[PDB]
Amino acid sequence: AVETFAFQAEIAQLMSLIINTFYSNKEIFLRELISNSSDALDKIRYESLTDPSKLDSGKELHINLIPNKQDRTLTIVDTGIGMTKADLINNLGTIAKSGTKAFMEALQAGADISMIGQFGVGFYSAYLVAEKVTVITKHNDDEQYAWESSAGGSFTVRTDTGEPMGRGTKVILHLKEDQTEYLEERRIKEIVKKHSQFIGYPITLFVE
Repeated sequence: AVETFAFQAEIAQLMSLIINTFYSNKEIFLRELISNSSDALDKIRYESLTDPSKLDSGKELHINLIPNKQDRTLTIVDTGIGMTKADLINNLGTIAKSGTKAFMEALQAGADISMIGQFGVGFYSAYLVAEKVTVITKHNDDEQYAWESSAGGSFTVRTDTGEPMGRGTKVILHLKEDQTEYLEERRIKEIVKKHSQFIGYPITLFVE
């Protein structure tokens, strides 16, 4: 059973701007997704300080980076708080309508696409390098779900019957043909060292 939904007009506008604007500094997508993982890990840690049973679904707090050259995918995994079905449908837990309005006004005044995170819509920078994005998630108060979109004005939501994850979020990037540099070990290492040096959780880069 697969459900199909339309994006709000303002969010479809944000996605078109990211895909069509000429902008060479594409590497910032990785910094934005790692920042979202760190924020989700802080939320489950705070809840555990007053209720230890919040960690019954897994005690380890970390971030894993998994490249696969055969499938042409880059996966970002975390053991954070996760998202409910309602959170996924409501723009992946963001205030995306007001965020998009502020971002567009800043660009007209002199700002650039690298400043996207200051407007709380950093997730959508994934479309600088990916043709399709799949999001697998599990929250302590709901079941495991899968969100998916290739842009074009719509997204899908279904119950996930695949491998259970315990608690957290998994972002799967199906890369564009001319963006395979983001699967090379030396390139990933360089980006993590430059932009993510003050993240307070272990970041493990897997080998092929």
